[PDB]
Amino acid sequence: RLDVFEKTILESNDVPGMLAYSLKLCMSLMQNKQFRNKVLRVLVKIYMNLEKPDFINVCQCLIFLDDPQAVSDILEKLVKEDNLLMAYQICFDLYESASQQFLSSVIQNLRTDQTLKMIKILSGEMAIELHLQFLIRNNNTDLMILKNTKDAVRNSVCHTATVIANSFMHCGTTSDQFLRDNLEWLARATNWAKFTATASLGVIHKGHEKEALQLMATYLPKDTSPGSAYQEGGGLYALGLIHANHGGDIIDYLLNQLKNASNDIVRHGGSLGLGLAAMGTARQDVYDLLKTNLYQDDAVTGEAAGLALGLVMLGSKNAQAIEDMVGYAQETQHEKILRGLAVGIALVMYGRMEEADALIESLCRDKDPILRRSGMYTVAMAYCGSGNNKAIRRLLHVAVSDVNDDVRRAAVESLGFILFRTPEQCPSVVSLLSESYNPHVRYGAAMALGICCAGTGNKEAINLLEPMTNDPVNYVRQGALIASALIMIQQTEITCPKVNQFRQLYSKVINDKHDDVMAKFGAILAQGILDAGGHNVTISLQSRTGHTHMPSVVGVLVF
Amino acid sequence: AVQKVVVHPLVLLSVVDHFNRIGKVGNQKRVVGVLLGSWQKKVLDVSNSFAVPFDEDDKDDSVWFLDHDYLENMYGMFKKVNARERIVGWYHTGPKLHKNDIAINELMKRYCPNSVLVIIDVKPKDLGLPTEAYISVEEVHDDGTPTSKTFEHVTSEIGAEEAEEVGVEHLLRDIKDTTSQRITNQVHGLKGLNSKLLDIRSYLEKVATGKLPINHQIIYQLQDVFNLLPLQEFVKAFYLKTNDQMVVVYLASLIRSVVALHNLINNKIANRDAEKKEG
Amino acid sequence: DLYSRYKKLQQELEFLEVQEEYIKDEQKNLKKEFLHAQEEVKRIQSIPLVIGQFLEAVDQNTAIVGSTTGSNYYVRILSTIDRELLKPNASVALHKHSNALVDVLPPEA
Amino acid sequence: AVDTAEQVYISSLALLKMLKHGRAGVPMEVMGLMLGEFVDDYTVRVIDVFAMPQSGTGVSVEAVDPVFQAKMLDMLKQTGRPEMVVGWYHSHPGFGCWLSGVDINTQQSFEALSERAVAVVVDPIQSVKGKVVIDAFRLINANMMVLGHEPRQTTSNLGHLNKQALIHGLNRHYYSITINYRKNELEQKMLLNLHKKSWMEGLTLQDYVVKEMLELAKNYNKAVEEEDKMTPEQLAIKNVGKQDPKRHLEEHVDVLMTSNIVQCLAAMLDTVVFK
Amino acid sequence: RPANHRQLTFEEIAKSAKITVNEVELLVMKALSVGLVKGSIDEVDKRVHMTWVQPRVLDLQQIKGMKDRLEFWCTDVKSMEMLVEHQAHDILT
Amino acid sequence: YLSKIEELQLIVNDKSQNLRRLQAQRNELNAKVRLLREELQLLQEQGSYVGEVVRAMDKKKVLVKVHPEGKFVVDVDKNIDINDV
Ligand SMILES: [Zn+2]
Repeated sequence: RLDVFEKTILESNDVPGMLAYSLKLCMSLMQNKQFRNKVLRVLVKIYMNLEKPDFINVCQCLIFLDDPQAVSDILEKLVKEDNLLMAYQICFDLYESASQQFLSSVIQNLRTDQTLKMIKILSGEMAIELHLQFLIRNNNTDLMILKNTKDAVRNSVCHTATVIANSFMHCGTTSDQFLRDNLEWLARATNWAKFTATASLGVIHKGHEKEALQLMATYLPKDTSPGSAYQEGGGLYALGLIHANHGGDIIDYLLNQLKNASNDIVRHGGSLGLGLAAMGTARQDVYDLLKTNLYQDDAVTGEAAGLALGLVMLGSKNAQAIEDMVGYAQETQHEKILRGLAVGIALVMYGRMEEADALIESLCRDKDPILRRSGMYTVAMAYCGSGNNKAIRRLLHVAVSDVNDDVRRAAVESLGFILFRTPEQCPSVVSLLSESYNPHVRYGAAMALGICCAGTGNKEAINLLEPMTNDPVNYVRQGALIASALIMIQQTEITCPKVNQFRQLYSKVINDKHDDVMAKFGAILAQGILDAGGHNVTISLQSRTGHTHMPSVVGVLVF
Repeated sequence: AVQKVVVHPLVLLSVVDHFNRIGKVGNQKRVVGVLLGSWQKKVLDVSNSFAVPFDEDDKDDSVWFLDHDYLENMYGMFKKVNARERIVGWYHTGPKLHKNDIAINELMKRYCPNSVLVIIDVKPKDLGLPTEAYISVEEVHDDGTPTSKTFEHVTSEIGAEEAEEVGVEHLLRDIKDTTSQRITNQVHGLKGLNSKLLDIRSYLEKVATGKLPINHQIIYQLQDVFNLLPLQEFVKAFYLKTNDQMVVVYLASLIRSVVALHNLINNKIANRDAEKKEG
Repeated sequence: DLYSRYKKLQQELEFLEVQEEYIKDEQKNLKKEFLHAQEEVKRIQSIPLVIGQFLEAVDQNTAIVGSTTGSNYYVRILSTIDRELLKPNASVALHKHSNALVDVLPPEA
Repeated sequence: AVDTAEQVYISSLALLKMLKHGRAGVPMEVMGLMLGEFVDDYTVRVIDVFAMPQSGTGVSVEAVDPVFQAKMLDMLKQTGRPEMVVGWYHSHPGFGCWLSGVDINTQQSFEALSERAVAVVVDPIQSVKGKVVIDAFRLINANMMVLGHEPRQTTSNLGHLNKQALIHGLNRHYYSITINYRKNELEQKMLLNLHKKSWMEGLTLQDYVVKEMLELAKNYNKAVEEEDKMTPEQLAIKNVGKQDPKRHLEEHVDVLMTSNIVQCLAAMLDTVVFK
Repeated sequence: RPANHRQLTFEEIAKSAKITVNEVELLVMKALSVGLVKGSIDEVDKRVHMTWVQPRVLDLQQIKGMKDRLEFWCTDVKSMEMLVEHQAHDILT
Repeated sequence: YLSKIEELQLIVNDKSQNLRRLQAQRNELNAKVRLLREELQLLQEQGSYVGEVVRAMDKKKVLVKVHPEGKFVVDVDKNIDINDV
């Protein structure tokens, strides 16, 4: 109750920064949305009541209290008070940690020298291109591993995780090296190595926004000249890769490429690309043409429809996206189309934290482990952090008591999303989860170690994974591979002494030729994630600003 | 006269898929087809049968279509496959009946000397057992009018002639060998109770609007088997049960004290071992 | 901090108690599975028990055993058999194709 | 380029037909023609299977009977489903049930006649509950040797598929396809409803056997517990003498539980039902 | 009389059945030959015991007012089923 | 003191969490014994018999007295060395 609260924020002299760390500590013991926004909007106003104004308060209340008009008021204070140099917190946290839907609404509310730097902070391209400058200048390769993993290329991960490796190293190097060094290794292309051999250009060209079209001058949609549409569809997917979250007209131009009277041969990659491009912007036209993509009755573009429509309707609470995508779910005659629609209707409701309970109960009501798996993805996205036991009791019930291991796998992927905040207790619960009896859930426990403890300095997770790669199931050995790559991001040998052990050990187990290539399937990918950036970059599932970074969450859960 | 036949769920699945057929081809509602069987004895097997393309006109249920090329002709091709499961009867969906069932079964009576019609269930919602069989009967009355042939409840049960659950079991993915008693108890109770409710409502109808079958032929002897125990003063049975529960509690006491001692000794042994010999 | 540290003591005990709960229902589930296993232990078997004879054991519940068909074999045995009972060339009994020893019988012939 | 991670949408009823005919056919193998649909590429669907004439045949291709198929198809068109045959069915109830010679003849003699006509083999004798012994394969021919063969257009289907003496000695020409059962709830409902209702005392108002059973039960209980009771005499392993404790003290208690449990149950049901 | 005292004395028999004490035995042994009632008749107290009988033809007023036995049975065995299950309620398990 | 005693004692009640650690040990034992029971699918195919071997030789080969048959040089495994035979 705000009576003693108001007398003890209008109280007498201590450090006022008591209240500043008390913002995060009230947020640490917060249970509801009911006095969270109350305390959140009255501490910023008691900083407006104290004579010294504050900026960490608006840096936090823009991303927890979502007021696009109070930032317009103190941005008129940024134009009037004129100090851009104190303005950095609100300006580039508004660029950094803001929801893209809130970004569009806040550039709507804001525009009513900083006269144009008020638009230049919101576009915020300066950090993008000097980040790109870092991604071209810094490098540390290991090409001998690239050859001794290139020995086992197929229609497989090697053809994709070589470019994933030196493209997570280099998100936009704008330079060819795997195109340059060979063509016959590039000539193992069949529909997904074809899709990848034309999508990998935009894989290795993340960012670098203007030269997208004129760098894929070769990859306009009549300039491939191939006896197959995937070698021209993954290119427009690669345009969608480049045009992530900052389009302009090229969002509408991939939209028009889909609407240049072309059915399911351009859409092959271009629909994935378009949904990736207009992600969270809540458009109308992409929903209008993805309704006939939804009713294609062909899941090779229909899963692209479901996925891309969930992408363009991120956390929507639409009265027609939710209902008109759950409607097509039941009467379809496949269920990989239901994987597509599954992750789509998961992404359509993100972080609502009490709203989606009707949908979760309605979908876990049903009997389908794929549709209940959809419900577990959707409760991973509606709930992340809010362990109110509403999203734990029945979640854990269906997580570990159920009969089919795929919905159990999605539930142990949900655990890593609801347990980001305090990864201290997460070894004590996922080492318990380790004890599972079944292949998918052994692997899913490994994935819970991975996506839960991404940025941690845990050694017990490595201690878990070492018998998990001492396991006759080959892909739980790759679970150990990829999850340990996710424990060996961001950290060096001085952090834990198993880093270089596993670095040389993964090449050591790829020396064994008689292992499954499913056992070393993501071994090239474990090397690539093992140098994601080259330890230059890291995951952002919960940013240091205080607020979660939702397209990274999208990336990992669809990943 | 048949007390039971092998109700093999394979013919059940045939019935179900052809009910899906009659539902998806249009609006032909009452699933009706020919039941095939091999008369071993009063006992019989129903594992093979089929639906016949037939239609029933809305009025005059005595409307039917039994192609000889889809039955007699097929029978010869099926005769080279397996002569055992001979033409034995037929079936109909729809809960109570229609008017043609008797005429249909008597038409096919030439094929099987004891031909059967079966009220088949298209929606398993029953308290108990699905579709049952009704053979030709001559049961007119004490009046003894021209012999009615409304085929009486010729009891049977779900015969699983062979296991063949190599796949069937492989379909359940739900149950165990329930070492369940409570399930049986609630089912039995509520089923007796709803049955009795159907009874009392039927008899209130009998008093109110029920026909001459109000106490037709056995409803009074129905009440007589009720009159098996017509407080029933089971005092003989009371001290009988007193000694019975002497036995019951002797069992309980002795056996469960044995159980007590049993877990006690070795569970405590392992307990204390891992407890103090660990430190 | 009495209005922070002390309060923070519940920030994790809730999930603690939830998992302490779930260990019970999973005890239940694993018990179900173990009963399933014990069921599948001996339901196909012991009906067409072919007879050979033990000859020599190599490792745990695995032995080279003289046949009565024409080919001695080195097969595994049901481990629950008392390890001090596979010493004689007594009337062992196995499956036809699997030739998996189920138990040994003392008498014969 | 059908190189994929493929699928077959079986119909459990056809599985029932196969078990029905091979379970008690001649000791030899049986073979027939499918009735389904080449619905797609990366999967396929099956619905119907007819029984086959008894002509002396095998896995031979030339076992065709014209009038049989003609009348069968004409009746099916007169029946509900006039859908097209797309393959063939067969079994190997006799031997170790793998893709024998005439299979590696008929599968190509018909996969050109058909498009895929994936293998269908099953030996009912090899399992009743334990295994689901059945075989199914898409034949490969010597023409597809163009490129290194790893279809795997999706993974963990051919990945989970990674989990036969002469047929794994014949992986060439024999690559297996991921199979599955249909969404059978349409019947699975009536495949458990009628089952559970009957397999469990039907009416269930029957044993509600209760004395003669527990007489023998307790009668043998006094005779059974007195040997496991000799194990503590064998648990006389005082100083250092105990290997495995002969952990067989159980396997009687639970039975005793059930026994007196049911005793109390029936004691209840007496006063409950009787009035 | 639905009620008990099914070890009836011979008195109503010898009064309203126009029979004597020496002939109640023939009255029920001829009924043993008939076969609709087979009493275990007392002969130390001379009581004519009632066992199972062949009841009636029609009691339409009791076909309507058998509710005091039928609905009695229905709701009371139902209620005591609910009571047994309600005392063993949370071992639903 | 005033409102700072009870949750410390609640963390003390994580001896019940230690009880969960005990039941965790339990379900470990049970799950892995059941894994042992799962292993038994290996027991359905081949109790491979003892083939005699006159002697070893190179080319990864031996002279196996196939006991109810003749001698037929056949394949080996990749575990033991040639001299081991
Ligand atoms: Zn065959």
